[PDB]
Amino acid sequence: KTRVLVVGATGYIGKRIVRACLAEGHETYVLQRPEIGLEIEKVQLFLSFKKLGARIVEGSFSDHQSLVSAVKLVDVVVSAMSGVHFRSHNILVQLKLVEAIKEAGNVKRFLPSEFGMDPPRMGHALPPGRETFDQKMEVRQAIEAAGIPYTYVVGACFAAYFAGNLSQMVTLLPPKEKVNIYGDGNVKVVFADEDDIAKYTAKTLNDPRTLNKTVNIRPPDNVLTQLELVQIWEKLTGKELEKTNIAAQDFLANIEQMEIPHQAGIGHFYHIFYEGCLTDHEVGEDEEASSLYPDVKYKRMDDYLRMFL
Amino acid sequence: KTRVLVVGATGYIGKRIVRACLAEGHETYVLQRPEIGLEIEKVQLFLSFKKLGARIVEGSFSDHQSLVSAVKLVDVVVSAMSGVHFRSHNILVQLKLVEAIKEAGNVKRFLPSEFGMDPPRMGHALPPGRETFDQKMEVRQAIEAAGIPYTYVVGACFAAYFAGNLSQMVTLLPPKEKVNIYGDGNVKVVFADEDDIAKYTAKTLNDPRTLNKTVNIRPPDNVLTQLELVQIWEKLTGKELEKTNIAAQDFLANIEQMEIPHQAGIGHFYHIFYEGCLTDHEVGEDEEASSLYPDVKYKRMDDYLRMFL
Ligand SMILES: NC(=O)C1=CN([C@@H]2O[C@H](COP(=O)(O)OP(=O)(O)OC[C@H]3O[C@@H](n4cnc5c(N)ncnc54)[C@H](OP(=O)(O)O)[C@@H]3O)[C@@H](O)[C@H]2O)C=CC1
Ligand SMILES: NC(=O)C1=CN([C@@H]2O[C@H](COP(=O)(O)OP(=O)(O)OC[C@H]3O[C@@H](n4cnc5c(N)ncnc54)[C@H](OP(=O)(O)O)[C@@H]3O)[C@@H](O)[C@H]2O)C=CC1
Ligand SMILES: COc1cc(C[C@@H](CO)[C@H](CO)Cc2ccc(O)c(OC)c2)ccc1O
Ligand SMILES: COc1cc(C[C@@H](CO)[C@H](CO)Cc2ccc(O)c(OC)c2)ccc1O
Repeated sequence: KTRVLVVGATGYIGKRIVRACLAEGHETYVLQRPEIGLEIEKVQLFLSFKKLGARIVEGSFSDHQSLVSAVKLVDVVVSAMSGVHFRSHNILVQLKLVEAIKEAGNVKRFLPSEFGMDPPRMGHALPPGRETFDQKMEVRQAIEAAGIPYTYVVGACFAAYFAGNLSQMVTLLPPKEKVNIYGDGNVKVVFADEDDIAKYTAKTLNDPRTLNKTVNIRPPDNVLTQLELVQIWEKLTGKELEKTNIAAQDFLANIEQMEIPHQAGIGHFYHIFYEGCLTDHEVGEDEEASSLYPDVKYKRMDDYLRMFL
Repeated sequence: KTRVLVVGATGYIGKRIVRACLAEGHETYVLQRPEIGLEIEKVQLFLSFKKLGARIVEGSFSDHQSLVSAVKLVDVVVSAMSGVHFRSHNILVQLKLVEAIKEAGNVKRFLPSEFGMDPPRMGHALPPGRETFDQKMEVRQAIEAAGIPYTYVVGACFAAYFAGNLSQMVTLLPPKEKVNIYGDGNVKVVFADEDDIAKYTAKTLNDPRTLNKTVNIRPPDNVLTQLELVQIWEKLTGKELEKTNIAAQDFLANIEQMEIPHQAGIGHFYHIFYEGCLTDHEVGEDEEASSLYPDVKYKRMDDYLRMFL
């Protein structure tokens, strides 16, 4: 039975990872930091984790030995550290965790906070959005310099942020009458339900086939253009939306005058929806999660959109 | 089937009330405001309410006619509007809801955001903590000046904020070694698990016995002094905490130099734990929730504190 520590256990994807590790059968440990003692929602999330069988490990990123003590308890460490300018962007805090893992010596595998665009492919990304990928690469460099075995989980847009809203970044809900189509809307994007991402993560973290590999989440039925996604919604509702196409030059106009977190998100969106960075390269079945774990009946985007009806 | 609209449905007590209403069998509507369309945890709470059978109603407090249209759908309105300086004290925003209910004309009963100390009894409370009770009284005055039938739910500390921390304000968890005892710690306080508060609310909102009444949540086994609460924890852990008694004047010293939210919390804590405002008066069985609704097997504080072990 694999012992797993989740760092970032109350995060958006982190809490789903915790639940998936428990459902998968791992002996699941969660890092409870003292710094969140007055955040009721985080405190009660940890209580709900206990009720499911998780074990609470106290530790703080400002207490190096507490980190060393925590990772000594487990076989596998999964980090779900924050990495969005709109929420918080603390990817480099994981360097402290890498050091602790190096000192401890017992960790068979480390999964850093990846779960998105594939950082080594983003060398030409727009600033400031490119900071996300630069920092994740710095964490990759530290892992590999330390000889820590790893799995990098990448490649799919979170469904809540990109599918549930028909990729309109101004809201998280489907639009009522009008929709913006980015470019011709014929660039393929990868969408995945975050619960499937979590389940794939829990299955891969002790899979010999993905040791020291990048694992892509590219479920075939969820590789869709934005227009195909919109058309699903039109069919489910029986109502055509009024579409306005946004050319690339207009999408990026006056970016320098927007707030940093919005510039970052605009830049990421551009790489995904105008440059097709999630589909602009092939990946083999031995490095794709839905082929690797075919017992995961992943949620397709029509069933995902059905929850908004 | 009573039709209920919950306003403040993603709130701390509000989400619990939505679930208690659904479990009770009410036809449960929830106000989804457009202003929270970019708050992922709220959006997904609404998705979770839909899955349980709640009906989504769209409206905004800046759109008076949307409020009128929303309350026209239901028999009963429950408001769980925020009311804590540390988390956004917006009690008076409810006046716009009262005005919409007045215009709509069909609402059989309104429960405003009470759920705490009994505001008419707090006329001598310390500033700025008295603002909570002053603003709730203004809402009561507007309800009654509009002729809207009402039920006011009062009288119990939320267990997460006052029991699970042994009433230490700096945290939401029991202390490891030391505990402050406020005064002699022999002043009776009322504690209630918030799921129970939500269940009593769901049961009372269509109870002819509580039309135009104040309903007290005062479960007899949960009327405890702070020392009794601490002794419950000591019995569960097997170990005694080192106790330091804090005299009233030392608790209040230099209150004027604290940030305003902390000043409010100190003042509220003072009335409860030093003046005994939740237990310094008696209430009848026909106005107390545990007698009115004996089938609610309310959680006692030993069972509550066990989830922290
Ligand atoms: N479309 C996609 O593919 C998406 C990809 N992502 C990526 O997923 C990963 C996780 O992102 P997300 O779920 O939104 O993260 P969150 O913003 O939910 O934060 C995750 C956790 O990071 C911890 N955290 C934040 N700051 C600190 C700090 N200074 N010190 C210690 N811990 C801290 C907290 O852990 P704790 O629980 O202990 O409090 C927090 O819960 C990132 O790499 C992100 O880039 C995210 C959104 C979209
Ligand atoms: N020990 C006790 O007895 C306690 C008593 N209370 C009392 O409980 C009641 C609810 O408190 P609590 O659950 O902490 O509230 P929250 O802080 O969780 O907020 C509740 C809801 O208020 C809505 N809200 C906040 N600001 C606005 C605004 N400008 N306009 C419209 N809606 C707004 C939101 O509704 P939405 O869901 O639509 O976004 C929010 O979810 C209060 O009266 C409080 O005093 C609370 C703490 C302890
Ligand atoms: C696919 O890979 C990634 C994707 C992301 C998405 C981030 C980008 O900043 C944010 C949300 O956190 C998306 C977002 C931005 C603005 C919006 O108005 C918006 O509306 C819902 C959604 C981050 C990291 C990744 O590796
Ligand atoms: C019993 O009646 C009420 C009680 C309350 C509790 C409020 C008071 O501000 C807050 C939480 O929201 C309590 C709190 C304050 C500071 C803290 O450090 C703290 O540690 C957990 C807890 C509000 C309204 C009421 O009518």
